[PDB]
Amino acid sequence: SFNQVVTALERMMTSQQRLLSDISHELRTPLTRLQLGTALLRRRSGESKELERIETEAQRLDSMINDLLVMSRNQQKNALVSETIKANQLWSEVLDNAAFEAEQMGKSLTVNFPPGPWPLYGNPNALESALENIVRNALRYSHTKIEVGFAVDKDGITITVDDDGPGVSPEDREQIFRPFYRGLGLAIVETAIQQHRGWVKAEDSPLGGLRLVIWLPLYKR
Amino acid sequence: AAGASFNQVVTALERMMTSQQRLLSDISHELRTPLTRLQLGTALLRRRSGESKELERIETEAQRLDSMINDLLVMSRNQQKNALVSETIKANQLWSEVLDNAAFEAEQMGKSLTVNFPPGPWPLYGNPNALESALENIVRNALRYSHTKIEVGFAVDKDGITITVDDDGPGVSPEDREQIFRPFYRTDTGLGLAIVETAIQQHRGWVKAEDSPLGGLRLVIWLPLYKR
Ligand SMILES: Nc1ncnc2c1ncn2[C@@H]1O[C@H](COP(=O)(O)OP(=O)(O)O)[C@@H](O)[C@H]1O
Repeated sequence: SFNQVVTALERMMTSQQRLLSDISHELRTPLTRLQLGTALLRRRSGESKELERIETEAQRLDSMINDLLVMSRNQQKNALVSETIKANQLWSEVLDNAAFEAEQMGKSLTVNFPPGPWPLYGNPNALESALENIVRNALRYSHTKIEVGFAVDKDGITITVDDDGPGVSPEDREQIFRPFYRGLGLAIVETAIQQHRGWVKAEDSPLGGLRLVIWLPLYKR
Repeated sequence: AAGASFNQVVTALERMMTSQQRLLSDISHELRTPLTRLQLGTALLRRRSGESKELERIETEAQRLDSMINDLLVMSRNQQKNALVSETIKANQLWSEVLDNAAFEAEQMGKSLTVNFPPGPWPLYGNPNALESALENIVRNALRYSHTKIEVGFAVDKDGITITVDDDGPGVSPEDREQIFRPFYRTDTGLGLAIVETAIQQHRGWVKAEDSPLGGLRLVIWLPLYKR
């Protein structure tokens, strides 16, 4: 029955993925026809700003569908692949690359309260890229400075990212999380952190901009 | 700790599923952004250059996609809530309520549902919510398209249960029989048989559409029995 349960859980998941790859094939059915259509028009007639725009909007859609497949598969990679990991070990490189990128922009990143050997359970690549996006995003709004701080209590780690940028109005605070924001978006992070039983909140930064608060629970055996 | 390690994995996959629920509804919301840009692009090209077989085709493929995005946005809301648990279950317990609500809905429409061959205490292993909503959609369908009557029949052998749903409605042409199972497919949301086909194939069973002796469409669900 251990095998029976394993085989059952595999089929729950493979069927979810089948349904998704079948929706994407059905969305691509007219999309490929559209792309074949522009291709024939491009050869028959000339190239134009309009035809260029139609062709790039077609790619933009196919890319989104392609992200939907991958990001779905990755959420499975994330639930099945997980381990006990220390706060300082996990995000040290993240903060080091980020410190260098600020130095290049002429800006200054400061880790006032550094992470310690604090137990976390979960996908390391997921949590690595979670803070990485918040930190890349804080390098955008910020005029000159960014500040990262780590806190720990009996319940969990609290990561706080602050910028001296323009920030966000009280109304827009709750509505700062949706994808394809033009890192990628900020809803990837919300999903990623809620996947690890944590939460994310946006606030007024004492620096003048926006304060991003990531909370994750500590790992207890 | 033998089952404590299972709960933890189940809870993880539960959170994994609800995160894939969100991701889908968010992609679908974002898909109308480039589509409108594409439609304003063809519109300007129609104005600049002339009208052509190509431009006509691109414009109709854009509509076809828009429709799908709408269907995807509706079947983003009302997601398949609280699934993922497989268990041993008896056929009669499983679909009793399904057939009872369905018998009442027919009575309201002035139509008549008949369970000629009822389900028995037959062993099944799998997600109950998945199998309940599988037949539920097939009967939802058969209630809508039928003119006056619907017939449900259960059969069992050493290999498995065979559920047959028949309606006196218009039915489907020989060509569209397999096509009605595809996502967004409609003969004229189209995600009904898409979901049923997945739910059955998941339980290593099968679904087929045929000519009904009642005059409409015959839907055949075959599931295997659970052996201890
Ligand atoms: N009982 C039926 N009789 C005739 N046509 C049917 C029947 N059931 C389904 N169809 C056709 O197959 C299509 C696909 O079915 P389905 O996936 O369940 O979509 P929907 O959610 O609109 O019912 C329907 O839109 C309809 O054209």
